[PDB]
Amino acid sequence: RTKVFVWGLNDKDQLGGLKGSKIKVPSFSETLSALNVVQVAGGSKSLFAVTVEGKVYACGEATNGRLGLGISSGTVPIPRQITALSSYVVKKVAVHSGGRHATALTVDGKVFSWGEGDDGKLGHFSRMNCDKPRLIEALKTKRIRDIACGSSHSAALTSSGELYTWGLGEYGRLGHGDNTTQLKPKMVKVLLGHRVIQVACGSRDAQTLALTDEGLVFSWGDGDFGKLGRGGSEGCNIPQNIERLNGQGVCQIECGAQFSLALTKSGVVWTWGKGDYFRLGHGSDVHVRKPQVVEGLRGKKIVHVAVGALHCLAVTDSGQVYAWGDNDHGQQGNGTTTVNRKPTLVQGLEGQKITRVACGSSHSVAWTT
Amino acid sequence: KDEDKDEDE
Repeated sequence: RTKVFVWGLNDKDQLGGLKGSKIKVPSFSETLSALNVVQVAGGSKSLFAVTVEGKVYACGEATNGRLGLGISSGTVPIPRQITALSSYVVKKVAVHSGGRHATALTVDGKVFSWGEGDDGKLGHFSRMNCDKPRLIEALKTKRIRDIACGSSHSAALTSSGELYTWGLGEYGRLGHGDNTTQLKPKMVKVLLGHRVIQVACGSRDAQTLALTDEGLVFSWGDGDFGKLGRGGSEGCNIPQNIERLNGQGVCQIECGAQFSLALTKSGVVWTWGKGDYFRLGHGSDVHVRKPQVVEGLRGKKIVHVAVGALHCLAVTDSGQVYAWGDNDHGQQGNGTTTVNRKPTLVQGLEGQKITRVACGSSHSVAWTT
Repeated sequence: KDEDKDEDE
């Protein structure tokens, strides 16, 4: 039994069967709690859930086929199972908080893609849309360990440590030393010799983060608002080390909308990037062009984080959920629509020992195990 | 204004 809670925007029923359009307090999803989930993932007005059995369920807005259910217009108000993947045990589903395509990774290392195919982000040597998933053929001989998706590009890394990127090339988000759109997954040659263990991808004029088993954080791509973390605002298409995070023992990285977040093994959260609408959690909406510790969580051991477009959610070791950022749609979960300029404790989840959070564009998930 | 911001119906 894994209790699941949802809140935020619900205009396209992306919360999965709740009434109203601004769910401003976390709310028990009867539909998702029943699925017994191991992961939830939030895309643009979309929700995805991976069950313990390996099944994938989606719901929300169906435009651009972003849900993989074979339709590509309308809304799916109750979570429905992605039938194309029933023969495969899905480990993880990757989707950006403002994304219109996703990928799903199976336990046997296979990778599928579906949704908006623009800029070749699906990986199929083409810019076709896929209304249902489709096996990324160019990765078949590679045991894939993790996957990530921005809004215009996608990544995947292998168990041997090599990182692949594909998709929109512009502003160097792929990391290949030019700005050429890649329609196939291509190896980031610069990061060879490092064992890459995570990767995160941004939306719009996108950044990309990478993490090696030595705790080294690489960033590249577009650099507006200093989301590359190395000051100023100059992009680049070659991975560069974010020197500040070195030795800090960073273990999770994520990319919201024009900002970057890292969490350390010691429970510290670092954010930087675009400041507007308090998405960084520093009490002010200025841009932060070199990674800063979120002071509002000093001494609270954050064990999990999730970023949406304009909000973040952090989980303490003791099952508490903090939030910060924008609240036009209740996604802060403080019962109002008032912005959370600093990390604020989330209402109505007392006694629920939350272990994982996930976010979408304007929606939030907390769940247990 | 801010393009990365969702809207309601």
